[PDB]
Amino acid sequence: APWSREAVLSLYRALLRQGRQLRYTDRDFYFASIRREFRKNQKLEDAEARERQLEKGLVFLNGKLGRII
Amino acid sequence: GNIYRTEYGLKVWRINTKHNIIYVNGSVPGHKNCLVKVKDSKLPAYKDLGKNLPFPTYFPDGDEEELPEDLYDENVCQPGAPSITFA
Amino acid sequence: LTLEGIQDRVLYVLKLYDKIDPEKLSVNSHFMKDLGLDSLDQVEIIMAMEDEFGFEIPDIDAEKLMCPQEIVDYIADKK
Amino acid sequence: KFDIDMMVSLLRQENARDICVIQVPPEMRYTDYFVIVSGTSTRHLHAMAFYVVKMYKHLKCKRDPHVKIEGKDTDDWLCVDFGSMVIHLMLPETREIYELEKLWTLRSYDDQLAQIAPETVPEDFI
Amino acid sequence: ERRFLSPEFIPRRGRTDPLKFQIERKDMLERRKVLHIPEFYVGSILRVTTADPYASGKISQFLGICIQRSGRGLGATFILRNVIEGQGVEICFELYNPRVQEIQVVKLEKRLDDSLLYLRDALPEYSTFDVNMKPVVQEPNQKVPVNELKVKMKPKPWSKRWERPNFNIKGIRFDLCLTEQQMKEAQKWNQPWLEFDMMREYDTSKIEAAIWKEIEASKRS
Amino acid sequence: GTVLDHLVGEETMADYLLYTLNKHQRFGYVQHYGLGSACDNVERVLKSVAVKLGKTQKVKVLTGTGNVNIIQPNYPAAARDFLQTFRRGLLGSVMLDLDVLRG
Amino acid sequence: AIQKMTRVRVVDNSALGNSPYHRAPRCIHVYKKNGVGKVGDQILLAIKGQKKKALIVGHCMPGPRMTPRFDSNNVVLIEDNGNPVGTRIKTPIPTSLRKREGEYSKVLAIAQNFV
Ligand SMILES: *P(=O)(O)OCC(C)(C)[C@@H](O)C(=O)NCCC(=O)NCCSC(=O)CCCCCCCCC
Ligand SMILES: [Mg+2]
Repeated sequence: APWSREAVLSLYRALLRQGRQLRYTDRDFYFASIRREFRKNQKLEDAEARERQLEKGLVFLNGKLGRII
Repeated sequence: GNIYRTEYGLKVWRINTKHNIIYVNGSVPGHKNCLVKVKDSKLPAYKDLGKNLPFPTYFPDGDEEELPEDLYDENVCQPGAPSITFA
Repeated sequence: LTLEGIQDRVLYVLKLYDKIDPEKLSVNSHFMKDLGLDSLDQVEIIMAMEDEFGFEIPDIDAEKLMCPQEIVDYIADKK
Repeated sequence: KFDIDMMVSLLRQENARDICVIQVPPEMRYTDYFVIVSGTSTRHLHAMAFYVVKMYKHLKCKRDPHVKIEGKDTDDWLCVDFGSMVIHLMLPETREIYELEKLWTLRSYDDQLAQIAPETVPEDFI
Repeated sequence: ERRFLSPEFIPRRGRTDPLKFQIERKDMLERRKVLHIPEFYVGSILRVTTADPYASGKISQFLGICIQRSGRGLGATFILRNVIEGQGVEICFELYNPRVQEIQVVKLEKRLDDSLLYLRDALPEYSTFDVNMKPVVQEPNQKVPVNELKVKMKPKPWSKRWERPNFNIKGIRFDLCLTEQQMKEAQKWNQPWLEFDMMREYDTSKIEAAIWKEIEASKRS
Repeated sequence: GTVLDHLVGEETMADYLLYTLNKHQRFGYVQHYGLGSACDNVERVLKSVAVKLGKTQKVKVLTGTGNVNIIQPNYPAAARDFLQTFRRGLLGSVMLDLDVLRG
Repeated sequence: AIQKMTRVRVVDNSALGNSPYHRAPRCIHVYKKNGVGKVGDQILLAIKGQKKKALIVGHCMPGPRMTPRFDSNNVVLIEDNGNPVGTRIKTPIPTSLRKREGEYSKVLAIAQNFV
């Protein structure tokens, strides 16, 4: 249904990498937020919302509009 | 109309020495090409500000140094100055 | 390096996890049926072990890990 | 020097749960550092704001303009706007209601924003 | 060989002493030798980059179609209009304001009318432009292209009665929005004597020569 | 009808009338207007009424480019006709003090 | 610009501001001495049978140079204490609320675009 399940897992692990590499923010809240977001985002079954969310996750990972450190 | 009126509290932003021109702040009474009488401000809040002003007047002939073409203000951005970047 | 050190460090880091129930934590502990874990949870387990023991674990082989026995074997033969 | 490091250090003693800091690029034309902080109570929010503004006034920068506390009558939300850093104190409920982190990370790619139509104009009837 | 003089260099008719014009032109040239002001007309797409005083001096950009060039001297202004997020915006930029970092002519064109103020009442498609559009190359030593676009208007009422002869608008398809009776009624305000009144014409040929001499002397200096 | 309808607004009175009809479970209006089924969306009910009795009004809406005149169903006229029908009593007997009498 | 009995357009995503009849709320009081509302002023609206305070973000009337002029009179709803009723703003708003003195940081934070 999504662009790629491997792509989803790679995006999630890269977000975890960025959270670990971050300095100012809080690991607990960052990890809880991303985990809750993924849990609420999964199981949608339409796959168009999920490909849009994959695109938005790619944009967030790139961080050309705003980066949280 | 057509009566004498006075405006108080107008400052000088720029002076052109070559053309003998004063750049007074704001608007002044009268039409264009009219004669206006200018003197130091009479307001009590601006009294005793003529310590550095020429006294009794400026004498270019006896002056040791030649004045710049345009005397600006500290806040005035000169036309030749680069584009202003704020902080 | 100690092989039992790798083994018990993996066992300890798996015990450190909270959501999963530490009921049958063996080398052949099947995450999908014994613990009911999904891909996100197993990747979370991969991160939880890598943060304190790793720095050379790629996803291309972590996605098919599925067991602490594989964890120990991969760490031992990579080191 | 009064910087983002100073802000986070002053919030650590302030017991600032969930300190989120976002670096705003010059494209967004707003500020440099956007900070969201969750406190335990309105009194905690007021104390944190008072402490940070007191430290800012007492530390340095006699030239730059003073900063006013913004949102005193608002118990749930409070804001302070420094020269280039903006800080928002808000309870977790208010953060959930207005989740700003996704808004300021994804410009126009936010959930709420997607759920809201960009622009619509009513047409005629039959 | 086409040599273009900016409109604000031509003063309005009046009794003002020429010395004021001379000094204002000197300041204009001194500002222009620092900030390059490109040649553009009403209907040309412009991207203006400025600095925001109360946003920590951050650089800002705005793109829009020029619909009006008004003012004189240092006070010259031009209005840029765009449609952003389905919402019309217009900004009246000042040419000689030091806040303006740069001005770029994305697309140089000329329209059938002196002012495009009727774009407010026209359809949003004729004023909606992409913000990130690539500037289009202009051939050197080429006549400025003229755009003969005839926009379509929204149903009346409008902001102003653009059909009346005083406006003298030729970039509107009046035959698609008005009836012949309405056109004939609007014709009642025509003033055929006004165009032939030869005492209200302003002669600028004797002034543009001096303006160009001053500009070239300043550039040489 | 003791007070002036316009001083309160026809839309809210129509909404309250629909609410009371739904609470009393009479549903005279659906069969009177040939409506599909019992509804509680006041705007949809008024649109159906305006379709039924052919009323269209042109109004100005606020868009991002300016003011636009559009033809839409005459909701005020539909609400007024609904209220007049209720007051004449074609929609059945009603009791507006049922809840306060019950307690 | 905006004064009493003047129709305004609600720009945030508030459910109260969402009108199913496409009817526009109109101001009934301006919280200024002279009753004329410019950008950043606070007014009162009679919207959906409710009196709600609102903050004007952009107006059609021309203003100072370099300040954007909008083709519609825009407003955002505010509570009695300052917390905005809506959650986000889609249409761009002027940045001059930063310069102007008032409780604007919440609206600037929930805004998306600037002009
Ligand atoms: P696994 O193989 O068991 O997983 C499969 C699952 C996840 C169960 C799928 O079948 C599924 O249900 N959905 C697939 C993906 C999906 O639903 N949505 C895509 C998520 S994209 C995303 O998360 C966007 C990132 C934005 C970052 C915001 C974080 C804010 C931090 C401040
Ligand atoms: Mg008008």
